[PDB]
Amino acid sequence: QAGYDLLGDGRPETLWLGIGTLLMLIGTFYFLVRGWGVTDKDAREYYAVTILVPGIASAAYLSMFFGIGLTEVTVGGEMLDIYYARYADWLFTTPLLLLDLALLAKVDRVTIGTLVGVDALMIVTGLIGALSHTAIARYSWWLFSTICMIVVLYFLATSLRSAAKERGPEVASTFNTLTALVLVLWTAYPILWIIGTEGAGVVGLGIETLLFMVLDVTAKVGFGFILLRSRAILGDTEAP
Ligand SMILES: *C/C=C(C)/C=C/C=C(C)/C=C/C1=C(C)CCCC1(C)C
Ligand SMILES: CCCCCCCCCCCCCCCC
Ligand SMILES: CCCCCCCCCCCCCCCC
Ligand SMILES: CCCCCCCCC
Ligand SMILES: CCCCCCCCC
Ligand SMILES: CCCCCCCCC
Ligand SMILES: CCCCCCCCC
Ligand SMILES: [Ca+2]
Ligand SMILES: [Cl-]
Ligand SMILES: [Cl-]
Ligand SMILES: [Cl-]
Ligand code: NA
Repeated sequence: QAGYDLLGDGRPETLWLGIGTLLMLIGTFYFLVRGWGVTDKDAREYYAVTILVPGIASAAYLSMFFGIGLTEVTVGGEMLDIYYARYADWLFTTPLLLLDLALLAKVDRVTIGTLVGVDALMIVTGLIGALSHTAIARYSWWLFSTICMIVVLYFLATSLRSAAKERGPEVASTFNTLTALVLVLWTAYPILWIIGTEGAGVVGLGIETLLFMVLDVTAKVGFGFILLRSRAILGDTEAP
């Protein structure tokens, strides 16, 4: 695969996992240090949620770097690598990101339950797809997971956006900037999966790991940077 076998264990993709580790740790430490001077009760909740997003990803990237949680899946005459930590990362961090958006929009706990329940189903079915042993199952679960993603994004774009609007310009501008980011970045994930090693196999694991790493850093550290610099996080929140 495209990269460089840093640890001398036959995995050129560790180059990208190492860089990803470093960027996630630096982002975590930046937000943490910026958080220590924050007193407002709402801002503290946003910081707490948001620090954990690159924080948990840091742990997942480090695990992947060292080869912890790596195994192979047999698909006919081919053995696909799967890093379990990647899915565990997304299972925890995607609800956290949605929770940030739901706090901005100030929506009810039933709406949040729906959003995060569909998000969890998306990640689980993606994992089932990655572990499946025939191409028909892989594409099927991928499609299922993708329809779940559209439902999440549809809710962000319609119901949560409408709610944020009622909260005035500071909140609605921040909500709309972040939602613009999410709609684009999150859609990139199923596209990479299907053209990469898990699907059609056009790109190999090296390029795939690199691109997931860029997406992950943008979706976590980039998102965090946009949110935490906004005056909107000082406004009232109601936790679920
Ligand atoms: C911290 C990283 C973020 C924001 C991760 C997002 C991940 C996804 C939107 C993943 C989506 C997938 C599908 C919709 C289908 C194939 C399986 C996944 C999990 C790659
Ligand atoms: C012989 C060693 C080869 C090393 C190749 C280094 C190329 C530069 C890597 C930069 C990766 C993109 C970072 C993306 C930032 C989010
Ligand atoms: C205003 C000072 C900025 C310092 C931020 C430090 C964080 C370093 C992590 C780099 C990751 C870049 C992600 C951005 C992608 C759009
Ligand atoms: C042989 C050592 C190569 C190390 C690659 C680091 C790339 C810079 C981020
Ligand atoms: C003080 C909080 C550190 C950042 C969260 C790390 C999470 C460990 C898995
Ligand atoms: C949660 C990060 C994992 C660190 C374990 C390192 C062990 C080296 C083989
Ligand atoms: C596939 C993304 C769902 C959003 C559709 C509505 C467009 C509003 C920006
Ligand atoms: Ca406040
Ligand atoms: Cl403050
Ligand atoms: Cl306060
Ligand atoms: Cl490759
Ligand atoms: Na290596």
